[PDB]
Amino acid sequence: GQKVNSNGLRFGINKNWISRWTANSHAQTAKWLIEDEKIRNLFFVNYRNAQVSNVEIERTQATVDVFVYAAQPAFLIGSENKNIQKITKQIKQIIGRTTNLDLTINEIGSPMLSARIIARDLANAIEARVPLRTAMRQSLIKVLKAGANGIKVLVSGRLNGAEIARDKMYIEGNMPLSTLRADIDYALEKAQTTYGVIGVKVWINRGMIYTKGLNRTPAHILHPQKKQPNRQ
Amino acid sequence: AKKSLKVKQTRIPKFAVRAYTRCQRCGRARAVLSHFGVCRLCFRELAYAGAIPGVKKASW
Amino acid sequence: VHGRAEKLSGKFNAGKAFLENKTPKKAKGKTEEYTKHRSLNEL
Amino acid sequence: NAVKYPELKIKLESYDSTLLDLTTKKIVEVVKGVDVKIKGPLPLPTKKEVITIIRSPHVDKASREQFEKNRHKRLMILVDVNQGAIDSLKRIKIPVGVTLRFSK
Amino acid sequence: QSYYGLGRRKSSSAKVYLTPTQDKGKITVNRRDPSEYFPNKLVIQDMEQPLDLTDLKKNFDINVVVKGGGFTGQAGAIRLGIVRALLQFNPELKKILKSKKLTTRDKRVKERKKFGLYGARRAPQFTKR
Amino acid sequence: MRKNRAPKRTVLPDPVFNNTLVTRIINVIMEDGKKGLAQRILYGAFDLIEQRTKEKPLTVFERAVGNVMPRLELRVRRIAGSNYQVPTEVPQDRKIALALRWIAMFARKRHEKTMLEKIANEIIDASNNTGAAIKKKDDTHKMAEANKAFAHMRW
Amino acid sequence: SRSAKKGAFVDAHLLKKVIDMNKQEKKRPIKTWSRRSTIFPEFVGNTFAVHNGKTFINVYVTDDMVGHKLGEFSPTRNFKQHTANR
RNA sequence: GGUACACGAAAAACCUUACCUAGACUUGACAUCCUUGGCAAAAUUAUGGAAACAUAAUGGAGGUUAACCGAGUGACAGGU
RNA sequence: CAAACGUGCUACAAUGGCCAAUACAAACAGUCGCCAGCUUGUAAAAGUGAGCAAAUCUGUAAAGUUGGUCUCAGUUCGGAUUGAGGGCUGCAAUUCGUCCUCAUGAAGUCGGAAUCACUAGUAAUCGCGAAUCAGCUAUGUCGCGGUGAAUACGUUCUCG
RNA sequence: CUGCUGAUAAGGUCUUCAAAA
Ligand SMILES: [Mg+2]
Ligand SMILES: [Mg+2]
Ligand SMILES: [Mg+2]
Ligand SMILES: [Mg+2]
Ligand SMILES: [Mg+2]
Ligand SMILES: [Mg+2]
Ligand SMILES: [Mg+2]
Ligand SMILES: [Mg+2]
Ligand SMILES: [Mg+2]
Ligand SMILES: [Mg+2]
Ligand SMILES: [Mg+2]
Ligand SMILES: [Mg+2]
Ligand SMILES: [Mg+2]
Ligand SMILES: [Mg+2]
Ligand SMILES: [Mg+2]
Ligand SMILES: [Mg+2]
Ligand SMILES: [Mg+2]
Ligand SMILES: [Mg+2]
Ligand SMILES: [Zn+2]
Repeated sequence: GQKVNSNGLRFGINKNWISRWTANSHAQTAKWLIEDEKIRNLFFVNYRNAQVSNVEIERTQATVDVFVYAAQPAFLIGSENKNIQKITKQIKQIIGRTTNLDLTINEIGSPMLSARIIARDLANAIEARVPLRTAMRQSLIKVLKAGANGIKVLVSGRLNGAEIARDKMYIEGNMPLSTLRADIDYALEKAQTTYGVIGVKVWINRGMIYTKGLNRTPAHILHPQKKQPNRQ
Repeated sequence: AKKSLKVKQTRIPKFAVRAYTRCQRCGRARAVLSHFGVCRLCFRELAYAGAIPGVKKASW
Repeated sequence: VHGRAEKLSGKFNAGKAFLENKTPKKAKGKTEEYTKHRSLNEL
Repeated sequence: NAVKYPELKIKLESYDSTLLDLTTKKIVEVVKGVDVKIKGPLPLPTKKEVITIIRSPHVDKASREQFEKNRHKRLMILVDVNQGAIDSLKRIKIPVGVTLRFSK
Repeated sequence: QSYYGLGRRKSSSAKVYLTPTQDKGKITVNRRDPSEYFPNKLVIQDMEQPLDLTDLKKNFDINVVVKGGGFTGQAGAIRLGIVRALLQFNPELKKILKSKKLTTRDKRVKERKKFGLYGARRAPQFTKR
Repeated sequence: MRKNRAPKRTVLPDPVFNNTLVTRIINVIMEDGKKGLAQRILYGAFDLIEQRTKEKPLTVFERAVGNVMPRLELRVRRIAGSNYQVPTEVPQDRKIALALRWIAMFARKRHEKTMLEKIANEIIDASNNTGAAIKKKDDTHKMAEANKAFAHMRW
Repeated sequence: SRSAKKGAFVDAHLLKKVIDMNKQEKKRPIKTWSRRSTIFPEFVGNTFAVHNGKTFINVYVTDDMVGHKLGEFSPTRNFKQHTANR
């Protein structure tokens, strides 16, 4: 049957919030809730070739701070910091010139075990007419070789352009979805194929969190150094 | 007809009671949360994505 | 033997006076100020 | 010596609890490192808001889930602070989730 | 040498003060005659149940403070408070009180209403045709 | 298909006459969860019994319930057409419960004035083996005696 | 129902038209959509064409119809006879 | 059918509104790409008006065009 | 709108109707708001006008207890429908808002074949709050507390 | 421990593929 969202079930217990701010009134709460959505959607739908794993937003009465974790931040940086100013102006237009922007790019360590970029690669391969069995097999084998626990990939839709929708699942390793202690990262993406839309959902297991607390700690960004700038 | 209705909602009317609250992300008119300015079906998505700070699932 | 008339005519006089006395006093609000979230007063 | 601020009533509130405890710990540590008599970091009842949302897109109003948002609240009143404590308080950098309602 | 007891029931606290006296117990609830505080619907015997079978000839002066609940909940709270204060005087009553189980919190509280249900456990009418 | 026997809650002794049956019949005449109202009804009826019979109300009540209290129960068991009944001996607890239930049901139907007097007169009438609960007990007893043959087969 | 201090209500475009057509001798039907306007004493003697929703039904006001709403003397839906289902 | 019927709809007098009648509009109420200037859009007061919209007014925050205000312009926007 | 079904509210009543005095909650919400007190009014409410950005101020607890009256009747039950006078919101209340007062007083006296929910603070019952909301016969939805039961011998039968 | 217990319009998806990594 239907299952609750893996991220939503674990939020507020073993996962911190992607946007951390306290608005003044109900009128401002909607504007701030929509502007952050616009910024995140921008960073995800465009500038996709940089493998942006996640973007967090942190706002005060008047100051906006953006933390963009990316696997290949060279594409965000551009040639001698060219596209950086373009995305800065895009964000400033999105929120407002009256505020102070503190954009900060962060190179994410051990990218392979991140469901967002795994799903994005899956969707890109699907859209590029790559055969599905080979695509999922190579993604699963590279994810496992990255040194993580089980990964479950569900790819549904008009499969290979067929007129009857199917679904194909590959679980390889233990994926306890009912357990709350487990560190399960879940992402979902849409491959826009010439025959319609394909939905790819990737669950990845990254061990068990044996330290009680609302995170306040990096999650698989720490194995190598996670120090990139563009801030003040 | 949805784009015209969204634009008309943003535009101020000539009477005060003419004004209604639509969702800001989507354009749904009914079942809009004035605390968040977002309809129920987009509030669920934002809460499951972690966008709204402090909105955790309730156990009572 | 009034046959309605007088009372409703007085009501109509009040209504016509209101219509002729309409003033564009359009507004939207009530209490003002005291809208902030405070801080360390300089951080 | 001067005071210039009698009965500084700091009020803290946040959607998160543990961050609030940590911020209160840092505040009390600094204010005891300076010569100020803290009344005490007491807690106040937490205002909990519950929103009920139908899961389904179209029908089945019976199947509906719930969400909560808690505004944890703490109180802390300082008797006499003086510049010697105010200047040190200027450099606290309270995290964004915490909210101050200083009342002087 | 006074004794203090704290009972609770159905979200209704009680603070019972037992004072040694030999001029009739003169039970008193929240500075008011119990016959006037309670509906006097013989619920008085409910709170006297642990103070009847053992003794009240010891003429304990009773100082009761109750804030919350209805009246049956308040009576249960002061019963538990009287028992718990009695545990501070000649603990030999502890065995006899435990025997008939007047020294355990009742633990019964009102359940929370559930969505899709007309109450804690009631369900809507079901039609098949 | 349950294979579990239900627990039993305490009956509680009555705090006036120290007779559990008084509390049981209070709970039986309970309606809308009004313990005070039920207790008032019972105690007013007992005072009217004092005023009329000039005897002990608890003794009169016991004499009424013991006389109304049945012996046999007929359990419906359908096989092919209609139902053939089965006489079975009842436990004492269910015996008392049925007696009290019949007493209350036939008390809340009599033609008289306030339910106080209604139930009081019903009790005094059942104390002398002449009443409506008496007729009910007689009917079930006669039906069981008629269908004594099928007592051997129960299920 | 309607408050006292507020009084009655007319759109005042109907009122201006009524005043003009009353000062003019050769009156003709006044085509109005304002069903919310109440029939003022000065309205008496004129004939109005109220928008029932589809067409303009003609109503001749009298010294008696004074007080009610202008569209109250015209309908909006019509039902006259059912048909047997079976 | 169970698994629809105080369900979508956690609010239909106007709006909502997607329906009917009628009065009006056409790269359009909204958006991008291009050749091109910004020395506006609002809001409100008059007359015609059922109101849309028209003819005249204060010609407006600003920042030299940033956003937006335009002309030309065909790809097109738009569709509950 | 000739009709039919589903889900609910109100009743057919002395375990009650009306009147007076009066005790005991939890949770939640609030600066175009919550509105204390006072004056006016038979009342909805109006005016004045503090307090509260809230464990501080506001949102009357009702069933329950006592007393008075009705005395088993289509009634001091029941409130539908209907006429009139007013209040509030709103440009605007006729189609199509709700509230108050006055007046009228349908059916209905426990509901056929047949069915529903429930295993303790549960059913039953009494109030309070919030969401969407200028306003709303939401009697709906989501929550909170007060009083508070009866029964389970057993799987022969019935549905899954 | 043997009551009674009858019927259900027509045509239809759904495996593309291992060549291989
Ligand atoms: Mg659309
Ligand atoms: Mg509205
Ligand atoms: Mg209900
Ligand atoms: Mg049925
Ligand atoms: Mg409409
Ligand atoms: Mg200029
Ligand atoms: Mg220029
Ligand atoms: Mg009475
Ligand atoms: Mg106080
Ligand atoms: Mg008052
Ligand atoms: Mg009474
Ligand atoms: Mg009749
Ligand atoms: Mg009546
Ligand atoms: Mg009306
Ligand atoms: Mg009768
Ligand atoms: Mg069970
Ligand atoms: Mg047969
Ligand atoms: Mg045949
Ligand atoms: Zn939405």
